[PDB]
Amino acid sequence: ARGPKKHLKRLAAPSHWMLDKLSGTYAPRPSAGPHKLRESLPLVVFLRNRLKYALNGREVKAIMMQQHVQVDGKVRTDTTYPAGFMDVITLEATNEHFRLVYDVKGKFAVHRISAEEAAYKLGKVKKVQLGKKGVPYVVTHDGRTIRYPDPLIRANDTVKIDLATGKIDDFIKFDTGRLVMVTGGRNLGRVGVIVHREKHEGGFDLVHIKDALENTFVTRLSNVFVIGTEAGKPWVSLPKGKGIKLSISEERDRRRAQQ
Amino acid sequence: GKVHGSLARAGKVKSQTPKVEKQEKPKKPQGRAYMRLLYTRRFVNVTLTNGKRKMNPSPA
Amino acid sequence: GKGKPRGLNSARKLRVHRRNNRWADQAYKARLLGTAFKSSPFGGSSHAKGIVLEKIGIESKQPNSAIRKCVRVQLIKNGKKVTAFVPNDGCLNFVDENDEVLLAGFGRRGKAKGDIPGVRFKVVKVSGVSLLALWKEKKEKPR
Amino acid sequence: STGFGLIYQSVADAKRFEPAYRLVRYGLAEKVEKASRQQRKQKKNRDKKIFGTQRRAQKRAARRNAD
Amino acid sequence: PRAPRTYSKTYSVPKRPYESARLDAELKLAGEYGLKNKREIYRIGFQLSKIRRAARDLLTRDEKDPKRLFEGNALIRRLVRIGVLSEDKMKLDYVLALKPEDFLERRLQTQVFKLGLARSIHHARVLITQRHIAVGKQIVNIPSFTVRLDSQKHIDFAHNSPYGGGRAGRVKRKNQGK
RNA sequence: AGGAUAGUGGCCUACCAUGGUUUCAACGGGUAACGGGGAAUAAGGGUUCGAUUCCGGAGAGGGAGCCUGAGAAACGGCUACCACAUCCAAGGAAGGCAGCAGGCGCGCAAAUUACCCAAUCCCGACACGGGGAGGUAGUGACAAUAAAUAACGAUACAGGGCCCUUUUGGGUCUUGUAAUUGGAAUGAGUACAAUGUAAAUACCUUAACGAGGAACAAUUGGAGGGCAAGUCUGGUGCCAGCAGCCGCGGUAAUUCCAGCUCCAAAAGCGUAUAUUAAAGUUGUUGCAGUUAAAAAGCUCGUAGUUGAACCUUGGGCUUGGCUGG
Ligand SMILES: [Mg+2]
Ligand SMILES: [Mg+2]
Ligand SMILES: [Mg+2]
Ligand SMILES: [Mg+2]
Ligand SMILES: [Mg+2]
Ligand SMILES: [Mg+2]
Ligand SMILES: [Mg+2]
Ligand SMILES: [Mg+2]
Ligand SMILES: [Mg+2]
Ligand SMILES: [Mg+2]
Ligand SMILES: [Mg+2]
Ligand SMILES: [Mg+2]
Ligand SMILES: [Mg+2]
Ligand SMILES: [Mg+2]
Ligand SMILES: [Mg+2]
Ligand SMILES: [Mg+2]
Ligand SMILES: [Mg+2]
Ligand SMILES: [Mg+2]
Ligand SMILES: [Mg+2]
Ligand SMILES: [Mg+2]
Ligand SMILES: [Mg+2]
Ligand SMILES: [Mg+2]
Ligand SMILES: [Mg+2]
Ligand SMILES: [Mg+2]
Ligand SMILES: [Mg+2]
Ligand SMILES: [Mg+2]
Ligand SMILES: [Mg+2]
Ligand SMILES: [Mg+2]
Ligand SMILES: [Mg+2]
Ligand SMILES: [Mg+2]
Ligand SMILES: [Mg+2]
Ligand SMILES: [Mg+2]
Ligand SMILES: [Mg+2]
Ligand SMILES: [Mg+2]
Ligand SMILES: [Mg+2]
Ligand SMILES: [Mg+2]
Ligand SMILES: [Mg+2]
Ligand SMILES: [Mg+2]
Ligand SMILES: [Mg+2]
Ligand SMILES: [Mg+2]
Ligand SMILES: [Mg+2]
Ligand SMILES: [Mg+2]
Ligand SMILES: [Mg+2]
Ligand SMILES: [Mg+2]
Ligand SMILES: [Mg+2]
Ligand SMILES: [Mg+2]
Ligand SMILES: [Mg+2]
Ligand SMILES: [Mg+2]
Ligand SMILES: [Mg+2]
Repeated sequence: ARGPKKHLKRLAAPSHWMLDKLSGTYAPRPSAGPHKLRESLPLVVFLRNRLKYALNGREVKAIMMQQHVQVDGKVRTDTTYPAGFMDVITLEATNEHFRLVYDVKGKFAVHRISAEEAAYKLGKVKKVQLGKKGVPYVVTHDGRTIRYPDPLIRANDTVKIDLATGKIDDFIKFDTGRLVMVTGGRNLGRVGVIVHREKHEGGFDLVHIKDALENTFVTRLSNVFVIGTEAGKPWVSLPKGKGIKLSISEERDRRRAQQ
Repeated sequence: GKVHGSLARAGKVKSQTPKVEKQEKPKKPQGRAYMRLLYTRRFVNVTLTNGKRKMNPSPA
Repeated sequence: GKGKPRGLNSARKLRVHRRNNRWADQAYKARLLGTAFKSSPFGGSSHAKGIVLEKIGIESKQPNSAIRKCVRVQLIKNGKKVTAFVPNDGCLNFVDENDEVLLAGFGRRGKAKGDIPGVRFKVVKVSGVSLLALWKEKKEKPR
Repeated sequence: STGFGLIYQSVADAKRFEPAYRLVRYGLAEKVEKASRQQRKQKKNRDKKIFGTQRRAQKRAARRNAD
Repeated sequence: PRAPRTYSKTYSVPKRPYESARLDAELKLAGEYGLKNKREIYRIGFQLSKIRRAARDLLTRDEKDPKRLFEGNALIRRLVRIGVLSEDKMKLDYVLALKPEDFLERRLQTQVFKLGLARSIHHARVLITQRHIAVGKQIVNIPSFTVRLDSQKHIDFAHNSPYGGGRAGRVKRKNQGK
């Protein structure tokens, strides 16, 4: 079509943004960045639709042009910057630190974290290979390139990023029993431990995950993010709900008792 | 089939119909009021002739 | 065995046989052959404008005896000539030669109605003014 | 009635982070006076036909019309 | 362009236009509830016709089915909430037994007349349309406003109405002011 | 094997084989054919539609060829030809609304040459500029929602309802009639004003004004049947006309033209065309083929469709989760 698209129709935007139909014709098209278009959250949506700090798109640009917003310890002024899973957003004017972790309803939760926890992040290792001059490197889920990794680190593992120097503190090998959050599919946001990894050469490997309520679901390996060395030991603070999916009848019962 | 004929008699009956003006009668009620009028007329003051019920009885 | 195949793998025979036999439905033939597009004087439209050629009058069919007062109209869109009935007592006097009339069908969907022979259309408007408005003296003909 | 309200820490802060039309409502600013959109667009397209300075363009156009 | 805005029809007409049994039943039913026209009767029948369709689908499912339990209880609860269904008939078999007069009982027009605030049902509609009746602290001028059970006790004259402690109306002010 | 491409590849070339598709419908023709998400109708099964708010594709009068660039065979870029077509001082020059608005033509068929970047977003060197993208208003009975056009009294007069009662005569409370009588209530409209908005309009609130024939006056179709509602009155007299169909009209026409009355739906109602259900009149569910339409004159026969029965059963032992009670 003669070139890249630059617009995003409101109806064609990712559904987890929870945008309303009648507010306009278009939706924010996320810029190119560390995270994929379909799996990101532009900062305009976060500052106006989620926190409701800004009343409109003019105000979110005013906020970011005064150098308030930092992503992963660096000031960002791109209103459509594609923030994604495990990214850290810092607003030192409000003294708030957020981490983008999926909640069990499939959306990006407003998950506040402590300043101590905001000093690092986790990244899923996509590939390990040798660069020029024979230097090995690791590519994380947010496009980071870390040189000289621990030689035991392989793909589908999770590394702990120092997030100020970009180095690896330590890692978690992908194996049975590791704590996992699902980052894709209809089981998105659920948290459990690996029960069984089912291999399919030439196809898609499937992972069996057990919920804290001993509910079992299956999802693709590309949607699996290792977040802990074992059950009940996540390396980052989980959002409210701890990633356990309840049925609608259970949710109705819980809501009745709460109110 | 054969098609032809004199056109001189077009509008014959309507032209020679004697013009009669409408008597300036009371307006009928509109909307909910008209439904109220019809309901009573058919279920409150019934005008049946011992099983012979007519909406528009001609004078006879 | 009811004279038609019943096997679970005989869907092609069933599909082709039904497809062949819907051609016996004349309603179906006209939709796919496009006969309204090709043969109908209106070309498939509901209405069509035209110019009045002459006032003539059509004798009714038996056992009725009357002069159905019609006009000869040449359609603007394709130049075809059709006969159109002029409804109501005396509305032929509202229609003159070389007037622009809006036509519509008689409602029998391509067949003649009643005792009127060979007429499938009726006059709706003349000179851009409704014939009913002229008949009830709601409007006057612009002339 | 229901509405929305903002309170700034100072008038200076308010004048910086406010839309122009609200300051005009409160009398804190003057409505900017500009030509209509038709005039601005027509003038922009008229200037598109001139390469270089306007002074050079009108002097050269003037030279052609020896009148 | 902008996303389309959804809309739908809220009634359906009978298949046979002329039927003395249905015409007499409708007029008898319109006269009892002071309805403006037959469309207000078609509207109740339309939404009741689709209530039955929803109930039939759940009734074909096995008992203790998750969808039947969740949506069936919610539909019953909603019907109990507006006072159409009695508290002792929450079985989804009495839902099929509902009748249009059950729905017309819960209209604002019916409740104003039945609470004694009006002389007749036709006085109720004009009182509603003329901004005299308030539910809670909110003026409601829609006769078809369906009264909830918890809103039933809060139907009274508007606080700014001549009949409910407000000032005298336009007509009285012109007479007593001369 | 090479060339070319960003790259695979008969994509192209050289040399060489004779292959490739097809009754499981190739190839060709038609399409009043852009595909899909979806729309109408729908017991089920279905039938019809999808130019059009989103996604993908294609095009910028018709072809073809290119420059720049990461990206275009781009057309609000160029080059050339064809068809249209503009100015000219006659030497020459300049074009592309299937962008917005608007005009002509075409037609049964579709709105303003309006305001603005305030919202939604996009572009740029960018906190600032630009955006007929977009938003706002205008026209707008395309469709959709809610919903006025009156309500209540008082008397009169009648009937029922009761009661004082045998009826009689009354007291008296529920309806119906009132050119038979009132005082209340309100928004349509208008309006200070505030709100609304970029600025307005409108909406929403709200002073003052704003309803008796409350002329602030509801219409569209019908009244033989189908199909609800006239054997009323006048006119015409196989004429005029009505009539989807059956039929009506020749001097009291239940059908025409009118008046009265009545019926149906109502801010909507009628007509034309298409389509769906009704249609078990396309039938897989689920039609018919002696005589209503319909078994090839008779056998053979390829593809197609369809094809007898049969191979670990029974028994025993423990065994969990649930469902009466
Ligand atoms: Mg990246
Ligand atoms: Mg990053
Ligand atoms: Mg058909
Ligand atoms: Mg006949
Ligand atoms: Mg005309
Ligand atoms: Mg310039
Ligand atoms: Mg310039
Ligand atoms: Mg009746
Ligand atoms: Mg090769
Ligand atoms: Mg190649
Ligand atoms: Mg086409
Ligand atoms: Mg199509
Ligand atoms: Mg069906
Ligand atoms: Mg479509
Ligand atoms: Mg389409
Ligand atoms: Mg077309
Ligand atoms: Mg459309
Ligand atoms: Mg498109
Ligand atoms: Mg193109
Ligand atoms: Mg064109
Ligand atoms: Mg373009
Ligand atoms: Mg081109
Ligand atoms: Mg153009
Ligand atoms: Mg245009
Ligand atoms: Mg139109
Ligand atoms: Mg126009
Ligand atoms: Mg608007
Ligand atoms: Mg009116
Ligand atoms: Mg007004
Ligand atoms: Mg006004
Ligand atoms: Mg203002
Ligand atoms: Mg009428
Ligand atoms: Mg008549
Ligand atoms: Mg009848
Ligand atoms: Mg019939
Ligand atoms: Mg006579
Ligand atoms: Mg007579
Ligand atoms: Mg007579
Ligand atoms: Mg009769
Ligand atoms: Mg008739
Ligand atoms: Mg009605
Ligand atoms: Mg059926
Ligand atoms: Mg047939
Ligand atoms: Mg048969
Ligand atoms: Mg048959
Ligand atoms: Mg025979
Ligand atoms: Mg034989
Ligand atoms: Mg043969
Ligand atoms: Mg077998």
